[PDB]
Amino acid sequence: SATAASMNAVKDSLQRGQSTIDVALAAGDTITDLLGKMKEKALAASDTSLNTASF
Amino acid sequence: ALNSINTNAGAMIALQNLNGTNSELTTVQQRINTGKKIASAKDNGAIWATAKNQ
Amino acid sequence: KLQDSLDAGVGNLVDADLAKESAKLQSLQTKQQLGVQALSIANQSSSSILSLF
Repeated sequence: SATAASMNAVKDSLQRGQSTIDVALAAGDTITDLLGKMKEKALAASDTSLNTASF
Repeated sequence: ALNSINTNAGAMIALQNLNGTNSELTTVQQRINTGKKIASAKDNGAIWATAKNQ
Repeated sequence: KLQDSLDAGVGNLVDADLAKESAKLQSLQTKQQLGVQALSIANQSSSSILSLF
């Protein structure tokens, strides 16, 4: 029965690991959106017919 | 805990998705009211400035 | 999004599962009624000595 108590100790650590990964995933989604937008900006600026004040 | 009486993640996630849809509706309604994609300087700064100067 | 996640995490840490307490509560009420009847049965020991004299 001591071992069953220890399993009770293990489950919380597994749950904490889940939580940390969720936070990381949220930040990652935001970062991927920002990277898409940055690609759009760089692509738009790669144009050689552009004015000096839009670059 | 799947039986917790103090919290539930399903409600929070449903709230987040509902708010996302509401923001998208705000954007589309703006597009309809003004009649154009880039109305203010928040939509796209570069193109907005270009159109003003042009 | 972050505040929602933190609230859900804290709840994950310190929330109970009431379904288990219901079963345990029923078992404990039965067990306490039984322990009372058992104690009452054990109490009446030594009551037979009077018949000897």
